[PDB]
Amino acid sequence: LVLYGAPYERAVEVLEETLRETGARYALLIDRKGFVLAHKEALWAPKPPPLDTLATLVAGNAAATQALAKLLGEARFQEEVHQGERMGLYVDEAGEHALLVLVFDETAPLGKVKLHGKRASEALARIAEEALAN
Amino acid sequence: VEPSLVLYGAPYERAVEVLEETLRETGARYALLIDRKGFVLAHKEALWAPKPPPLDTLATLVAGNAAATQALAKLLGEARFQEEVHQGERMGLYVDEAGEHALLVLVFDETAPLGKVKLHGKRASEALARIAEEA
Amino acid sequence: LVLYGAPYERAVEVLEETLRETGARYALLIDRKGFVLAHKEALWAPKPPPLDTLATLVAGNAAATQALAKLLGEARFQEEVHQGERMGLYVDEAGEHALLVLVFDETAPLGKVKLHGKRASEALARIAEEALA
Amino acid sequence: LVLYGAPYERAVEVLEETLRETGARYALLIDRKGFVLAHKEALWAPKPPPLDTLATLVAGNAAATQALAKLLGEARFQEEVHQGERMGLYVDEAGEHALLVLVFDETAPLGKVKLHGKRASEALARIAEEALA
Ligand SMILES: [Mg+2]
Repeated sequence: LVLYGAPYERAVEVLEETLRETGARYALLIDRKGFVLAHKEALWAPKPPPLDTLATLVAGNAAATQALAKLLGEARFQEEVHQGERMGLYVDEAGEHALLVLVFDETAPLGKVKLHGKRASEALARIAEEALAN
Repeated sequence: VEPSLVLYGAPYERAVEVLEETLRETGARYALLIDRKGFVLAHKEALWAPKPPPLDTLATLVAGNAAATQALAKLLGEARFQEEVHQGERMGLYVDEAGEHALLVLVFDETAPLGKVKLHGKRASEALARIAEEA
Repeated sequence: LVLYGAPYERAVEVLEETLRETGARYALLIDRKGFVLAHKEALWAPKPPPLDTLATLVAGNAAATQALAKLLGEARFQEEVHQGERMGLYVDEAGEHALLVLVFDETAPLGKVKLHGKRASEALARIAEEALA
Repeated sequence: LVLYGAPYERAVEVLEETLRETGARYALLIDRKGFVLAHKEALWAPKPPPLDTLATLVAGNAAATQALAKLLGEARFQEEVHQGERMGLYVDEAGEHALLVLVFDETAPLGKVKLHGKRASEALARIAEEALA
């Protein structure tokens, strides 16, 4: 899938809104292979690390954690949170073929990241679905 | 190859007590302390829970994951991720660093409130970090 | 860590010579988070796949294989070779913070890739440590 | 797949012979899921690391390197060699559903490890096929 035109504009709007609601630094919608479909960064945040690099590693992780998921009786993990000392990463499925990625620091309440991140992933899943079908 | 740590005597008992208490406080199914190499140092299961999946395999996979996510961590300016949560439709996994050479692992289902898992899971990892060192 | 001026030139020169002596297609010096410090491609070789993506994947692999390394009594693997039907990949540690990557096909003698690759990594390791000093 | 009866005995013989020919420490036939189908250790070698753990990590690696393989135009890497300061790991596809694993040290010439490792992988592939059939 490749987002362009109206669907792309709609996806970017959701990402922009998600950053405002969550307090996150960077938001991306990527396919499960690591291709960046859309991305937005908070004006207040510093330049992000290379986004294509981030996307590729997130996709790699999505494939890698399936062994753990299957051992627990799940096909795969739909939501994952990775927290460091200063930076955090939130990844949630945006439909069966895409992933919403949020990179955040201490100023983004985790509860808000998850609440609005989950809602954004559903909105993006719908946009991706329609872009794919007609 | 040997673990970065092995529990016996008092240290083991203190660790097991933390694991048992954590299961009660969180509602989780299984609790383990493993070294970053994948060896299980101590493990406890909730009395109500069914037989767990192979714990050695679980520990190995968690250890493999801990190594693998370091590329992402470095990209974000971190040495590594200290806390990680993986959520499926029903089953979830909570992993937190217990000192520099061990990891606390909690496997839970829908009957374990996530807020409780993280709250008591964090307390457990710190307690185990202290035990691991003195051990 | 980023290479500039002379240090960068010396790095590129080493990569160029390594391609010549090994017959490999692409040579890169990357860090553990997938950043490309320097790269060179053989003139005869086709356009390479996205180099930043290649570096990213190699970095991801470098992190992941440490679990296996430790089980075998090693902190990590210093040298790795991945071989497909036609394409191959050689990765060698260039110090503690960099990796030398050589992508090759059937026209590159593996013996030479490993022999000169190892030596090139040592040279690049010095250029790097001297670039941050 | 689960090896038993004659097929299992034949597989074990291949592993034992491979150890004799290579001087490797441990030899294993595992499925791509990480399950150990058969394994043998050199009598002169020290206790091996937990083999089930090793297999699980080798299988994980096999899945992880496919992205790199595909970027280079390969479906996956058929052969891989990881070398540390002293210990080495050789993994080769034994058919479409299994992997031959050899753990060796500086005393086992890599050339012979690869030659007999490849021979063994082909033999084990045929045995696994029959067993399943
Ligand atoms: Mg020379």
